[PDB]
Amino acid sequence: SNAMTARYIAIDWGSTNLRAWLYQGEECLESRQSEAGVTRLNGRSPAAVLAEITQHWRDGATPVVMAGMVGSNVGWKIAPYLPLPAAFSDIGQQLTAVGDNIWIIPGLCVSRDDNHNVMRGEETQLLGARALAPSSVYVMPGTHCKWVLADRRQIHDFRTVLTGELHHLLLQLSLVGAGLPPQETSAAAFAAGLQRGINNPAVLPQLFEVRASHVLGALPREQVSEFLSGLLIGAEVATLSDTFAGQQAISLVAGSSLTSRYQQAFAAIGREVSAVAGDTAFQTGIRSIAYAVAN
Amino acid sequence: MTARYIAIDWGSTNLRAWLYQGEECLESRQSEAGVTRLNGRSPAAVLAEITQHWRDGATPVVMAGMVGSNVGWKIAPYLPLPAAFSDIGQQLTAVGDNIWIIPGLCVSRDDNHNVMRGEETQLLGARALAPSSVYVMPGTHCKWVLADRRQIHDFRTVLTGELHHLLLQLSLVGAGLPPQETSAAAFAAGLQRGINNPAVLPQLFEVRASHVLGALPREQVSEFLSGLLIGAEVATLSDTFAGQQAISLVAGSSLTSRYQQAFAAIGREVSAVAGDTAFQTGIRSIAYAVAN
Repeated sequence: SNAMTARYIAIDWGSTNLRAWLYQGEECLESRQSEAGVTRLNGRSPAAVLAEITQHWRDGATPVVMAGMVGSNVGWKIAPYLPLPAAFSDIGQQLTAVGDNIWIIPGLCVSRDDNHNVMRGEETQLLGARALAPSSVYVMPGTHCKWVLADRRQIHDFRTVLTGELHHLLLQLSLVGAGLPPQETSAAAFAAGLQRGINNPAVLPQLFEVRASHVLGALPREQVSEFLSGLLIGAEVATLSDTFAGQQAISLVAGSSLTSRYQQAFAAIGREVSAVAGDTAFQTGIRSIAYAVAN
Repeated sequence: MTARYIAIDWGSTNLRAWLYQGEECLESRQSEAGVTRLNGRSPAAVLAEITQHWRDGATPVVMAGMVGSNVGWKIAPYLPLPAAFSDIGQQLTAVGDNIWIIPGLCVSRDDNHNVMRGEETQLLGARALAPSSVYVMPGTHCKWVLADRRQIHDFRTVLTGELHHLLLQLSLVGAGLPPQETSAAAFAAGLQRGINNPAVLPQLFEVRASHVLGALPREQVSEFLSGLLIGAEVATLSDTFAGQQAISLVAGSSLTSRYQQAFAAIGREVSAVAGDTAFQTGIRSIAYAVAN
């Protein structure tokens, strides 16, 4: 029978935001959002919150497929990590059942002497990127950036870099950014940071120099955020690029602003990327799981 | 035969003062009136109160730290490097009669922008008490200094203490952890990981993954992270600040121990001097140059 005529509900349930979509095939019939992330439920059960946000959408036959922190230990029910290497096709065959045709997508893990790593949520965008922009290497930037090695059937390995988080920590909570004025866009400061980070993957001494540079007048006070961003992204790409080698274009999975920052970083070290929007990758990935459940 | 002087360490949140006659500390005092917590008092009034009954015509006050920053009493501009160790006591900033502020140091060239204010005074002490070509001064902001017998040539700063605190207590790494415990083993393991990964950025998240997956006890995260950051620091800078003489490590007793272990893991000798002893010997050498 034809899965494209099947209704399904896609959920992305984070620690602080909840997004829900009702789909029929590639048609998004309705979408809803709530501030009721899993650590912000304000005393309600996850089951009650899901029923509220899917009100008038449910009808017995319609599966609910959920990604993200809803399957963590602070979520509804633990969906245990799948250890790597794992087939792309394992994800959709290993869903955690929470009752009544409601399913949680598990994250992925790696556990060996030289690599301990987890992801939860990004596997769903990965599945989408595998359909939309296949590669041996996927880079998925954000607060935490995932770099993933895969072939056409299996996900082999990944690493995580705290780029967005560290930018936040350094600019807004640390002495590096203390006392700065409102921050402005600067293509030149970003480009200069990028060059500095690319040449200093062993980046630790460079962090304080961002502050000293603005104190001594070599970096305008309004351009610190942009310089810091370039430094961290540059150091990230120089650290991992030769370890995530590939003839094929890295497939870069992110929103449009951050895509173009990483494209610029990759161009400064001579690497080609194919870009796929994070939201498109998410929905294509979720859909692949919903079609398995409705098969 | 020996100099009478008053030594001040005046930080953002704390003030300490000592009356000395040569090496004899006659009296010490402390106050919560850091230069950002004056509570509407003038710095001059805070200093008058803390030096009450100590003052005479011939007794200079020598002050280090944030008192000489742009949020302090009066700016003691940074001395650009290279500078002779002896240049520091000849370029004090006067704020009043025989009251002097010690200036920090800076470097400003294409591949190095750096500042310090406070640590130069410890450095002057360490130059007398454990001379070396390389001084490492750990803390919130670790200073690594290159110098010869006469001149301070260069320095770098690593935010080891600040980054440790932020990543443990202000970020998703240490979110959800129980109270943290001492662990020689977790520190030693972090050290090995950091020494082998100076390009440390991917390793930071793996500390959190390590505890999620049961490879690192939830209560030993602080210790592992400490080893990781210190190990990465030392592997980043050791070959750049090379030298045959023992690195002169200037720190309190906890950090001294961590850094000794970090340097021993990469085969590098260390001569330790306590940071408080270094500070006092440093301030003393300046007071003696003022008294003349």
